[PDB]
Amino acid sequence: KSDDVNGRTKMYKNIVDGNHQMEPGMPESFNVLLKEIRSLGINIELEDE
Amino acid sequence: ARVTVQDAVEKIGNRFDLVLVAARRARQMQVGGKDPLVPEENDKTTVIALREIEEGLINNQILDVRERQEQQEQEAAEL
Amino acid sequence: DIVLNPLGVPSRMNIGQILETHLGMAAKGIGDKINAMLKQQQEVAKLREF
Amino acid sequence: GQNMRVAFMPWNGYNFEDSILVSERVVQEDRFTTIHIQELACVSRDTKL
Amino acid sequence: EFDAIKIALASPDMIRSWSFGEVKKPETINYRTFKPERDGLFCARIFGPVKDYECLCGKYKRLKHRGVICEKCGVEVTQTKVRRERMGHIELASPTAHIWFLKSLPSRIGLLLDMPLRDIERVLYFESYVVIEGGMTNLERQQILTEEQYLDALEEFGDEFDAKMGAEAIQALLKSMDLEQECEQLREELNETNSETKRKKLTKRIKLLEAFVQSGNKPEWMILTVLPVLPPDLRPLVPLDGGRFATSDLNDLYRRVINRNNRLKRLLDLAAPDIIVRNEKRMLQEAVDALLDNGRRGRAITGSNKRPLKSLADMIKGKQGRFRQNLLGKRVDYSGRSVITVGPYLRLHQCGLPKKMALELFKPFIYGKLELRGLATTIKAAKKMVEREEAVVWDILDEVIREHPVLLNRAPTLHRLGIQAFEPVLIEGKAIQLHPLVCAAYNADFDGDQMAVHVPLTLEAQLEARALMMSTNNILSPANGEPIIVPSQDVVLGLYYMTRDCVNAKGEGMVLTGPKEAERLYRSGLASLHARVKVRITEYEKDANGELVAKTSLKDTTVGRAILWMIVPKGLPYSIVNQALGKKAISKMLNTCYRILGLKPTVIFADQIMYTGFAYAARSGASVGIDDMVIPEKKHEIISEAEAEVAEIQEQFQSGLVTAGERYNKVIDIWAAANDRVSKAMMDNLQTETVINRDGQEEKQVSFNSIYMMADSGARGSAAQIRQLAGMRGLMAKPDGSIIETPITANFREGLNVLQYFISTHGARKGLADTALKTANSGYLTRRLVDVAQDLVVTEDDCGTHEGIMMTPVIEGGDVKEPLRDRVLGRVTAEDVLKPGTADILVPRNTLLHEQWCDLLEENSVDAVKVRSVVSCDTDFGVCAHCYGRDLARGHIINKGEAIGVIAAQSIGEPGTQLTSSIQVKNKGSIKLSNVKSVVNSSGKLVITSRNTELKLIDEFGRTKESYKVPYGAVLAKGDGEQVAGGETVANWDPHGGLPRVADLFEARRPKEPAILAEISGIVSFGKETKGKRRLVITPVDGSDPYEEMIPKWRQLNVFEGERVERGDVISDGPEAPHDILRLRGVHAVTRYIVNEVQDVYRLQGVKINDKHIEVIVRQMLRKATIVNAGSSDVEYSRVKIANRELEANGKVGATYSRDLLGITKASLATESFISAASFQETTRVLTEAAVAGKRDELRGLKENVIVGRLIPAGTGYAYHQDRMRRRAA
Ligand SMILES: [Mg+2]
Ligand SMILES: [Zn+2]
Ligand SMILES: [Zn+2]
Repeated sequence: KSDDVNGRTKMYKNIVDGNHQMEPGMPESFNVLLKEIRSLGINIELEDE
Repeated sequence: ARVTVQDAVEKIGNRFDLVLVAARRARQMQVGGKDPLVPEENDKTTVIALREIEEGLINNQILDVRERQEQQEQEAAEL
Repeated sequence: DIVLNPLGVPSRMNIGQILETHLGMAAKGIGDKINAMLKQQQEVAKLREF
Repeated sequence: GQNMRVAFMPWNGYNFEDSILVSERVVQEDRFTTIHIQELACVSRDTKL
Repeated sequence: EFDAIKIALASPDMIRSWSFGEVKKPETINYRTFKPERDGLFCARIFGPVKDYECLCGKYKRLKHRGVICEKCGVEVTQTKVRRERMGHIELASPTAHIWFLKSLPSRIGLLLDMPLRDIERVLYFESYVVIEGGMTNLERQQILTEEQYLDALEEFGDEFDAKMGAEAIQALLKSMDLEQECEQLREELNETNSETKRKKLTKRIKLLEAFVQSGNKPEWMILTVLPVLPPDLRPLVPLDGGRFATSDLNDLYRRVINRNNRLKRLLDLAAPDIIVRNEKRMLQEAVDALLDNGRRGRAITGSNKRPLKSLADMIKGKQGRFRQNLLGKRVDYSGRSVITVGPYLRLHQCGLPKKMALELFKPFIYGKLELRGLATTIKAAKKMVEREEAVVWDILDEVIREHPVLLNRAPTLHRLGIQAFEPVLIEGKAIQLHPLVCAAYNADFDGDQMAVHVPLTLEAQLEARALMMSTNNILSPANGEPIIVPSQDVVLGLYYMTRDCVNAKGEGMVLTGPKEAERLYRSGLASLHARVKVRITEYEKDANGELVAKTSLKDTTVGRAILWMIVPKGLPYSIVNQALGKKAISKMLNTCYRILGLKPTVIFADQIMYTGFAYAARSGASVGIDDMVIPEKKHEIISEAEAEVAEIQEQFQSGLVTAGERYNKVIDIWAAANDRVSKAMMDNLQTETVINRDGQEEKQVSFNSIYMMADSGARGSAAQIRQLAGMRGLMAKPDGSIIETPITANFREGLNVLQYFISTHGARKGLADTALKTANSGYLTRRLVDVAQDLVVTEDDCGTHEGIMMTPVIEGGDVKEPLRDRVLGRVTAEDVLKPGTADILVPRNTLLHEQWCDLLEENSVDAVKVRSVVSCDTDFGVCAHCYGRDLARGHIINKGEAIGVIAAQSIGEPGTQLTSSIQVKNKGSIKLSNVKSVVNSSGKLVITSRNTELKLIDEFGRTKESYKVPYGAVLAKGDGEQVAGGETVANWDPHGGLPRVADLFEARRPKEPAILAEISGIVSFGKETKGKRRLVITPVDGSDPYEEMIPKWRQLNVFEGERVERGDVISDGPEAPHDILRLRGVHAVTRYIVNEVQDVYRLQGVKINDKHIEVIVRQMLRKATIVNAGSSDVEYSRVKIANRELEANGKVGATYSRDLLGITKASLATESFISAASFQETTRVLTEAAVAGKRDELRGLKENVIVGRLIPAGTGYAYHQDRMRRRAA
């Protein structure tokens, strides 16, 4: 309902198909936070699947 | 208009596993993969799942058996 | 016109509504007679007299 | 404001906490029908195209 | 797709890794084409294309040729969204230190060389040189020098002697430094030399060294050689209305850095002097540091605006912005808000939702359900169908709402009940209907308050809103077992009105068949409602094996209570409807209903009670008028009497018989004792006011005054407001607290005069502001609580400890405040509790002490129960279900997965918004002294000699129902173990808080006047004369005797010199320090202290919270510890407790521990997860530190998950995490 550029679209396209099921992704605010931290002299990363 | 799920919890009293199991079953009835086990008195899949839980004819174990059956069912159609 | 809650006075003192209601009831009761004597078109004597 | 004939008495909890219970006669005589004036303007301005 | 978040140092090459280009020209969009410039801050070639799947040049537009860098511009035609992922870098000319690694309190570059900060800051500003790698010369490897010092220094040693100035020097010093050899040397300096001074910084410098190596990142990276730039989409330049462009401050700062770096390079190739280039280097450092963190050097302002521009780090921390206003709290779709109103007709599970609101909300459901039923060709057509408001779509909406729960939220969310799920009820208009029974839990009124609605999407969120959040599932609060659903104003008033009786009601004393006939009498208008009529009523009571048996018979009652009996459920008897039925009575009736018949019956009972209440309270008249207030005709006298009682005191002070602060109390006491007269004048005249003839005999009964019934029912009017209503309202005091010798003398009915209203105005202002400005205080407290709690969840089945805290009733002073049954109910036993006779079993080792065992232990004289707690539980990164208890919206054991930390923090945070001679034994029994030394004197009676002395009362049962303290040298008249009569005075002597309080209690703050403690038994002794303070030696008995201390002589003592005093004795008076309570006593004593103290401030006013919650906070406060020895081992308590005990299972020796006491804000500081810390704590610091250490977060907790947007490892998320984590790492 807030972030996840794909989450909003997928949920909306599902709600009309009679299927009430979310496909959670990654909150865009958090990717922006990763940018703002990594643009500094700080290196933040993610590891395994 | 399901108001209280007290008896529905009594079968699996964990208050959360109830939601997980009822969601699996509600999917089965909503995202077309199965049929209802209780006369659907216009009740939404959300409530019908809880009713199946109440009657004691649906839970984690029973659904785990049914899905396991359909696992081999999907392999008995490829010669 | 409006129906308030009596329980809403005795907590927050606010007793002004209590007496505003009584004085207003009287102030409208006088207008009742004014309007009656205006509708009954009695005369200009009772008007001043009251 | 306006002159309203008030009567302190409960009424089936319709006023329960601080809510107010008003007669239909009031809303009929248009004695509280306040008028409003919104001001919405359109702006045709030069664009990149 | 990920299960680990790591943070490490950014290397000058790892930066060039991400960067997709080197921004050279400090430019932007062109000026006339609005197009990005080559190598600028928005260069499409460096970052990304302007349009979607289109190049800047315009040669490649089709979506076909995607991966290709058009040789025209170098812009790879791709998704324009990539302009948000496209990093960049800048080739800085002169080296530049990262401000974060130099300005943070533990200055990273600072103690990385043991070099004081004021030195490096002088080196950076080019105000002093510094030696580097001298080898064998007159100078060291790290030494400072000035202009004239560097002048005749290169001549002495041209080679082998290097000494630079500025950032180059700091960097090259960090490059040639050995973070390995130096470490091996700092090991012995901590080994031999004593004197904490030799161990202050060393014990923290060795750690920085070894961690700097273990992580892997090198010290040279402390200096940014390459500055990474931010994608242009995170700092847009987008246009706006009117043509004006809206940009970010990040741009201005970046542009500045680029300008100055370019200027420096131009000088370096233009052959400029040093006075110019050294100024340029400092300007560059200034701009870079202000770009990373603006407000630590000089607060570089922005352009035309005077306000300082916001830098990078500023876009992360603070309550505003990221991490607090973005990742923990965001706005959400599928929601709304509106002004809420009444709605009695609604059931306790449903709420009225405005029609148009539902339409707009469920738009996505409506469209699909329409296109499915063959009513809309495609989605677009369904949109127009609902946009036209065609008739069919209303029925469609009614079909989609049907069993689809929604969520309602009240603006301040104190406890969990602030958000509750209801079943939609379509309604006309625009107002939101709310159920009155829930207004208490929500803590909302109908004076204009607004509430927000939220529509679930997944089938899960729809089930959790039915089996977890639904209204009828949350009846009894988790904080205290008392139901949160109790009748409010009108309901209790109607019921109390029915359950009344006067004496002479129309047709009283007769008999009827039952409720049917009694109602036939009332409605017909033949009988009254308050008649004392006695009738027959069948009271069902399931007995003897669980079989329902209806025993019908006649009882004494009223026509009204018998009618109300028609609502009462089956199992409940008739004794519940035989009283005045006040609020405090209706509530307990409903409670017994709940724990007799179950949830399902209690719900319908509450709904019925509400409907009937409102109806009757309405038709009872039940109003208020000016005449209702009964001004006591004695008022006039009672006033003038006490008004002249000061006329003698005035002359007493005018002559000199009493001084100022002496006749002040002479006025205050006569006025306070005269106010009871005027207050009781209307009271005893209003509690028996109505006078009627019983059958023909005049008699007075409980008055029927409109104002008074509202009090005796507890509906609205309390007691004090009555003394204010009819009589004068007290005396006010100025902010000083100087109560004025000029009380109010007029009441509210008569009307206050000008003079009297001023002091009322101050009182009003103090109340108003003190309550308004207190909002943030309580909010802050509960916020820090939740930040100390979250990660604490119920996971383990059973820990396996018999430890248990020792539960004893509060009994203090006169009478008990809270019996043992309450502080033991629903908990778990630690050791088998027996009858007063030894070797018995009243209860086994550990069992749920539900109501049954409560009654059973109440039968016996056992007033001491050993109950397991959360403060003591063998569990790693969690708690075991048994140690916690059971308390919830159900009486069952706490489930495996509910996050008890958050609910406890809320259970303490919601009640926060409400806060701001001799002895005479009562009961009969036997005097039982405790811990007292006595001696016979002249009178022959007994006298106390020990300061501390407890006075228990061993009755014929063997329990304690009295506990008094008596000071030194008391008068005793019985002795220890002596019989007493009905209140015999056995004691005599000569006697010669709020929310800021609980804040201190939790923060473990050191008291202002501490009290020393004993460390061992033995006779105490004095020592050296008064030098600065004083001395005091400890004389143990058998073991070693090296203990002593210095206690100032300016601080009086209490302990006896030639007397044995065990450890933890009162060496002085004054408050007590919890840190000193952990060491000399233990882990259970301190928690038993904090709970007993914090419970008092809440016990003062009408607040009740089970000790369990506060126990969870105490347990979170001692999660850290200090190690005594080293042992066979190579801090956190759980981690070392498992890691050393696994080798202690092995024959290898273990290492001892010592619990440390960290406040709720100091414990929330240190946490395994660094992200959760940097979420609320000082982000800028937390990240710097957890970055040099290369710390690695696996999130394992709540806030971190809600940050990355994942199912929280608790509750419904704990089951998913169960199934995942099981096969994970295995
Ligand atoms: Mg309000
Ligand atoms: Zn091109
Ligand atoms: Zn435990």
